[PDB]
Amino acid sequence: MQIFVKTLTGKTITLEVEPSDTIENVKAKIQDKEGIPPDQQRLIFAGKQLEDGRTLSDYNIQKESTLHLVLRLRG
Amino acid sequence: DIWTPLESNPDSLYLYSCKLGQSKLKFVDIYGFNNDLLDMIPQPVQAVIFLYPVNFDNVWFIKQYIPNSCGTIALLHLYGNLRNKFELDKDSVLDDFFNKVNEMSAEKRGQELKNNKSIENLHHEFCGQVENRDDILDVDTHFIVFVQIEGKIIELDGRKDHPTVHCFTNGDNFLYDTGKIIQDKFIEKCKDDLRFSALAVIPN
Ligand SMILES: [Cl-]
Repeated sequence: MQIFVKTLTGKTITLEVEPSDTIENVKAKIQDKEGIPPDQQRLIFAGKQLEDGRTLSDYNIQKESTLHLVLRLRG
Repeated sequence: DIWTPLESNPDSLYLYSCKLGQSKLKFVDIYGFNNDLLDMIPQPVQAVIFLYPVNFDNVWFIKQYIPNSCGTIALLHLYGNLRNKFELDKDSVLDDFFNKVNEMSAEKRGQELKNNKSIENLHHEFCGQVENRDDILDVDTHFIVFVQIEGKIIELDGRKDHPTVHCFTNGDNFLYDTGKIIQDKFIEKCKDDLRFSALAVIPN
């Protein structure tokens, strides 16, 4: 299925995922797409921060769901 | 000399602030600058911390001389300019600092920061683990702060010669007006870099 990930800059990244994908896998797909290491990424859905060990299915994230990506950056 | 950069982490920054002598403010992630997302941020927003790719008699300013101390300079700019609204703990590291450097220039204040071992030590208690030398030597991200002072939005960056006055605001428009500035003056200028971060400073 497809999910969308919105960044702070207002860009929307489209990802191809399965319900069985873990939040770690989703973060790895974002790195493939955008070069951002997973450890700097936080994913939010329904105002809840998504935990690395859970699946998209665990969170009942369905087709065409939109996640928000927050970056933990070092300045 | 060489400091570890601070991570834009709400928890770390709050704990660092408490330890400096400010426990009355906390930090909250901004997911976007559209009204829909800004509406979820609790009010009153006192400041915006912003990380991005790299006549002011009434504003407290400090020059930056240590390359990776910019996160700490942001916290000083924040608490130095909220000193009236949110007072610092008495005899705390920041209470002592602000009193000592009050009649000093932004330059001389900046150099007193270089000598302040309490602050360097605390910065590095709350900077968050690094993996390799590049985490400390190759830093491509700046850390600045936006505050409201006499009903104007003021951008504070210790690498510049002065505070930057942006515009007027009043009531709870601060967050939304700061968002416009950020999008126009910073984000729009950057094509295809996603490495931005922002935090709202709200009462604890
Ligand atoms: Cl976190």
